[PDB]
Amino acid sequence: TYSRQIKQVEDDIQQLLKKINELTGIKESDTGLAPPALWDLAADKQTLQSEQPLQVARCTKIINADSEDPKYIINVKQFAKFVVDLSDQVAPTDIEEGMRVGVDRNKYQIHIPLPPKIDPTVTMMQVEEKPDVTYSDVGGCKEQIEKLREVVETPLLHPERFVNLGIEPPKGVLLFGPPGTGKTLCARAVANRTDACFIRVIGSELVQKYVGEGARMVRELFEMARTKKACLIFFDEIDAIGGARFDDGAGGDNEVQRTMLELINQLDGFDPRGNIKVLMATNRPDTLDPALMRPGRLDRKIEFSLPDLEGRTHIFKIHARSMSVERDIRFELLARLCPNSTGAEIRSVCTEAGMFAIRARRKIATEKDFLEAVNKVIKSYAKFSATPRYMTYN
Amino acid sequence: LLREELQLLQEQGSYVGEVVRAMDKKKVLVKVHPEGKFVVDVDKNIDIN
Amino acid sequence: ASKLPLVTPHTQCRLKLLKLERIKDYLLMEEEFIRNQEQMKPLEEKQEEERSKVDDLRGTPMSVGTLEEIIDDNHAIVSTSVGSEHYVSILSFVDKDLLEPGCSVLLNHKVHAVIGVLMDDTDPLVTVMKVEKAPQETYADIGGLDNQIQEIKESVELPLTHPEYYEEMGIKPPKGVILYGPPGTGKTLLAKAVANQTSATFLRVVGSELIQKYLGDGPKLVRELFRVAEEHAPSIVFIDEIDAIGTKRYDSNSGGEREIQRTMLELLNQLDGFDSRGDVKVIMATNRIETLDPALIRPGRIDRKIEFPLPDEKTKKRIFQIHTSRMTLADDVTLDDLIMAKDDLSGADIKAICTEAGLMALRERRMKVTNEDFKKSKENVLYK
Ligand SMILES: Nc1ncnc2c1ncn2[C@@H]1O[C@H](COP(=O)(O)OP(=O)(O)OP(=O)(O)O)[C@@H](O)[C@H]1O
Ligand SMILES: Nc1ncnc2c1ncn2[C@@H]1O[C@H](COP(=O)(O)OP(=O)(O)OP(=O)(O)O)[C@@H](O)[C@H]1O
Ligand SMILES: [Mg+2]
Ligand SMILES: [Mg+2]
Repeated sequence: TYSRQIKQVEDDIQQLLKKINELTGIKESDTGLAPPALWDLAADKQTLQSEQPLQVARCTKIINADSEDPKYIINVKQFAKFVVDLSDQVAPTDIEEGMRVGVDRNKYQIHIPLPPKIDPTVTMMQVEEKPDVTYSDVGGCKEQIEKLREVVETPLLHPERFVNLGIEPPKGVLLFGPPGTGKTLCARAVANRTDACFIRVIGSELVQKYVGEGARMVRELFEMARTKKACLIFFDEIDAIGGARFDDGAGGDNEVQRTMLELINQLDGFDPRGNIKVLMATNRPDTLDPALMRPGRLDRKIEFSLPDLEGRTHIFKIHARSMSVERDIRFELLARLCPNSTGAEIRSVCTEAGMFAIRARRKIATEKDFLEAVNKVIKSYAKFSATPRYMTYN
Repeated sequence: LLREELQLLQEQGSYVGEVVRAMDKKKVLVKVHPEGKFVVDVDKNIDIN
Repeated sequence: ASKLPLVTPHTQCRLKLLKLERIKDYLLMEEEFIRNQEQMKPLEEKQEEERSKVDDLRGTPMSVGTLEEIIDDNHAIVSTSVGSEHYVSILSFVDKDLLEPGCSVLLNHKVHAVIGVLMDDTDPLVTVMKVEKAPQETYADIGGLDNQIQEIKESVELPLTHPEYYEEMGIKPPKGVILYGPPGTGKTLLAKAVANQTSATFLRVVGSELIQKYLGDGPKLVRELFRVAEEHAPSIVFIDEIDAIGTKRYDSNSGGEREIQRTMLELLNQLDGFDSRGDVKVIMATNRIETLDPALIRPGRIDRKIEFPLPDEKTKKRIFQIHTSRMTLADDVTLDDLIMAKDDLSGADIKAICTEAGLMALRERRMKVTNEDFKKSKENVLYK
């Protein structure tokens, strides 16, 4: 009824928002700064207080000390090296050698110790964040879930049942099978359930251009790993990071093997990782090096194969629990139609079988819609199917 | 003019730079030959276009 | 700026009137609320007084820096352009949220303290691999296929335009789409009509140009590529001719196939990684479907497998009609003799014959295209 009367009384106050919010001050869209209404702590005091008494305190690196006296030996980025001193504010206790310290530009004396270098590409592969994958969602391989989970979390959640019994729990475990079987998807439930540092590693990210370059990245990874008390290190697709040593004639695949040898050394030998648990997963395990496959590094050895019948029916009940369907279908018929089949294929059949109901104008799929999925996904894509030379893992 | 050269030549040297591009509030981003980039100002006698 | 997200009556109602009237009174409250602050606290201008107080803090030689760590109590280690890094402190006008390792910041000339942060001048490659405009005409340009086009809209376009249908079904769209057949069968040509149709950020990459001469530069290029694809929007990543990573060996690659392998491994991660993927679609196309690794082709990585057959002859006449649509055809010709000339001609062949025939007319300055133009034209196009 009041067509313009709602529109302009709308519009003059939608504008009058901005017409006084410019008179507040949010404006002068910047080049990298902050809101003018926020910074006013450093306004009259820290502008000459966090600035004018404050130094630059250029950071350095300690070489070593000497006896009887401080007479410290400093080192900087490019320039020369000095004999330097502490400040009074610090003890000479935590002034150990090979340490970064904040140092004045004039007297060249030590102010505060610093943490060492972390190499932030290693920092990036800390995940910081958990996925949503439930152990309810990897149903069908519950014995593998149990046999893994009894290794992964049970000392971390209960470090007393192993101690008072008097056994040290294992540290290493690989997971392997054909692709799409639930290896990576299974790892996501661990990264879900967990709490500590979950540092993921994909081996092809270690492929470097320089020599020894990934090998130091390994070292740093174990440095910040040894900083944390308990830490879980994830290894995905480790066939890139190493099969074995086979060298003959011109040195082929030399560079990868040395990093693999560093990975051996960081795993076993001379006061090791302690409370750092590892977890590999491959596709084809047959390529892998035997000393890598030595226990003490890769103790638990979990297989992932296809489910028998009931795990498959359970996977039907996993992906199929949340879709509009005919009420009176049965899945055991479909599992009979899927002998050699992964749960990814089961999910793909679920998602295609919905699309059949999406084809004309149906809301819920039927049994024969599922049958329309079966021949296409199973039997029409049967030229590809990707599995059988991975069943033998070649 | 000629006596003035004894004085004005006491002025120090002038840097040479390289514009990447300008930003807001009469400022530009300029990098030296082998020396890092700077966000600096303009004088009044220089137009932004 | 994001003051009220509610529009739901969408009529002439006292609801939508009272909305604004309420927010009218609130915005007048903000106006005369701030109005008294300068009335009884002039004391400054506050529009440039505190602002040029900040600009009187920060010096004009603003050195450009780069982060490498963060200690929360407004000081950190920051790297110089020379490399000799410091341990300066950070200001209060730095709006401490846009601070990530490796970012460009603004430093003092004197104490090199963290003045401000710097917006990053994009990336040369993002624009290079980023497709700007729609290439060409719509799906009506193609003709003859009419089935898999429904497949492509099904997996791609309909998820975009109608996100109601998957939700009433209790389902998500299929992930990976692949295209394979004989060469010159319109494989790229369909993707052009997709790039016409979509509004999403579109990326296109040949499978040939993945390979490098540096070790790991391929997989690094992959990781930053999927970084670019994820960081933008509902994006469409297209790959053409992915077999070329397996077919041809080049001596620019220092590594052999056991670097190509690692490249395909990192890509193989980026299809089916444990990380939250987001809204990126993957369209692939080649002609040698039997050659590559089937591990990339597993469901979970690719859901839809789309073959392109050779054209049948009643579709051929349609393709002739398309490639002869706007041209001044002299009526000397019969297209049906042109259909059965080759039994297995492609859609590239028809357009090659048509365009080359136009070249033959432009040899003789003519405007219409006669029969012998086609007669010697197919001699040029086919037989050599
Ligand atoms: N037991 C299962 N239950 C439900 N879904 C499964 C199961 N196993 C696999 N899937 C499906 O397989 C897809 C891929 O899982 P995952 O990435 O773990 O495969 P994988 O075994 O790690 O092989 P690859 O390393 O090649 O990925 C997931 O999207 C998931 O839907
Ligand atoms: N069905 C068709 N209708 C109209 N034109 C076609 C058809 N098929 C092919 N063409 C013409 O052939 C040209 C080649 O198309 P396109 O490159 O997409 O085929 P392709 O199979 O991708 O080729 P390649 O195998 O070399 O990648 C297109 O520009 C198109 O005009
Ligand atoms: Mg996986
Ligand atoms: Mg093509």
